[PDB]
Amino acid sequence: CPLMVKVLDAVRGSPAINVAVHVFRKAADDTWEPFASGKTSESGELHGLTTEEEFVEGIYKVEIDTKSYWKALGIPPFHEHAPVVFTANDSGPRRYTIAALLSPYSYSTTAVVTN
Amino acid sequence: CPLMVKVLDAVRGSPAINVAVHVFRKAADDTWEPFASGKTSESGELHGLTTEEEFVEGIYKVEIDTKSYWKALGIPPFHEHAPVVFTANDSGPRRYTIAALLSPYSYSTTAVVTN
Amino acid sequence: CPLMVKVLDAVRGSPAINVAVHVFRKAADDTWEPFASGKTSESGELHGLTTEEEFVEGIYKVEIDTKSYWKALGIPPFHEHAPVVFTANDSGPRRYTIAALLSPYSYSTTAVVTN
Amino acid sequence: CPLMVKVLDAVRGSPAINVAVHVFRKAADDTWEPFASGKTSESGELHGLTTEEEFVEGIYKVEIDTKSYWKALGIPPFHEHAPVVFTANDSGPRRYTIAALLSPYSYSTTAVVTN
Ligand code: NA
Ligand code: NA
Ligand code: NA
Ligand code: NA
Repeated sequence: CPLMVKVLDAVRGSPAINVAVHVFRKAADDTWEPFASGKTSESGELHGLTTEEEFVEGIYKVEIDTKSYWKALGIPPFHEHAPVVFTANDSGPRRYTIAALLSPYSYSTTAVVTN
Repeated sequence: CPLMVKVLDAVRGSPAINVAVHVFRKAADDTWEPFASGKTSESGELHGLTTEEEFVEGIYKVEIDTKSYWKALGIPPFHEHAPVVFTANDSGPRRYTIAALLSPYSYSTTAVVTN
Repeated sequence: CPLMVKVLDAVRGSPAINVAVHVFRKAADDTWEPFASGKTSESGELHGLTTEEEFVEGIYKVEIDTKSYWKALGIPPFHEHAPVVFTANDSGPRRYTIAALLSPYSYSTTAVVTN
Repeated sequence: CPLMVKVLDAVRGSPAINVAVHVFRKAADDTWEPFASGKTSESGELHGLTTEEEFVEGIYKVEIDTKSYWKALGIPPFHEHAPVVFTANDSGPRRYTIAALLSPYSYSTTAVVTN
């Protein structure tokens, strides 16, 4: 599991469940190409997006579909989604967790990179 | 104005208006002594808490009364208040802005310190 | 001034000065079209991006160039930039402040929308 | 495990390891009484603070010793610590996670309350 996503809801104080997440990788023509996707579980986590073999160095975008999450709860949202864009760099063994904390008009994201 | 407080609401995307703020300073007997207090304005800001003369070196606690704010909006919040504790003026006077962003089950705070 | 951007630095406790910001608007062909850009001032603020006349309804992306900011401080950051994507002026004109707080491996963003 | 604490470091992009955490419970005389304490593990988590039997309804303060954490890394910090104050309410089965994300001049905290 070299790439995991964890999402929390700051309004309800809970994991953000059933949040769609789309991962893209920047192609040679400078466009974003679909790479992996899924929905967060009951724990707010999304595991199994990719494998060590497929997840090569490159520029990636992890897009968290925050607007659809808030709409499913009936809460007015501001953002369309929360894109998290970064370079994956092989610097010894690494696992990347993209964590996000969501509110209707605000969010935070952190990368947790461990060996 | 050596100490300012600014509060935003992450649910409504607005300044957090009429938020009570109590400032304490740690006394020689290690207890918290009342220092200054006030309420945020229509802009979510609280100016004029203290003066350069009164704001001496010390350990301060800026307590943002988040529970009363959320209850006045009819939303039950998780926290009792948001205390922000720091040492001030240790290397001479500085201007401190304590900013906070609120949600019912979460908050963030940052300090902007200028010379 | 219907669109303002404010950026703070969470490591130094200061405004994030000279941060490049690029604003795009989604065109009819679903591509991102350049709309406005600028750099934050000594206060960490970017004013005068657009006018009430030019800032029509649409989907906008406010891309904060966090990587160049951290690299100019000699700190390698995790993200390429911090894109903030939202629909604007859907229920008539509003004043939007996009605020962001930066750390090398994390950032937070909030929107303050006023009428 | 009815009360857990999880702490992340936004500068290094890692779990915040070996962070001291002190939990207090408000006594009848309105003072804070020590209740439980520990240090976050290699995963940034602190498990086993209390038991279902001891963790009754009441007002609690979870104080994260952020200044000692940053000092151990040699990074200049602003806050003395990050106190998180809340009422524990029995409203069916509940587990409380106090999560925090730390930067030298800023932090965020969220409560994740699950059944
Ligand atoms: Na994976
Ligand atoms: Na003042
Ligand atoms: Na403008
Ligand atoms: Na426990």
